Amino acid sequence: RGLKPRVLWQMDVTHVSEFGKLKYVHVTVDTYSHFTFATARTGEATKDVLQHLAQSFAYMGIPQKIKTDNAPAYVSRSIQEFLARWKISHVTGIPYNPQGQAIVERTHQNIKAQLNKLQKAGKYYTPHHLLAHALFVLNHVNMDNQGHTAAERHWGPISLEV
Repeated sequence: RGLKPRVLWQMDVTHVSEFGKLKYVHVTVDTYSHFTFATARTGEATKDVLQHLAQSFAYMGIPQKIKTDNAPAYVSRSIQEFLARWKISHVTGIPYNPQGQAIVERTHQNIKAQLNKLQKAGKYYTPHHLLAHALFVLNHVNMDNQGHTAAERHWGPISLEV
């Protein structure tokens, strides 16, 4: 499935207070597969967002469209120039539009629910390891009513992660 462009992604930053200086959890979710890539970062400025976006492409493929909030980090010249490199349409979308971010919002909640189980583990591991564990459960262990994981829905037989 990774041999074709993806359609729409939502991306947003949520805060995980328990991660301290790494509280800025950037989240990318594919709205078809619900496959999710998240990173714990030291900020949520344009530079941090672009790093996360680049890593998202490596991990998940390339969308035709990405929807974000219209915070300054997302509407900078740097952002527009960046997405154009992959010919990605940026939709900051419209206010009063919960359905333009509902999936990424549920995804934040799902991630935080997994992270809540890992507070004991947080004594011995960094946020990067905890987040990775949480994502592995969400992407590769949880199954939908048809018995498929988000990774199966996203990749089929073969992952093309770079």
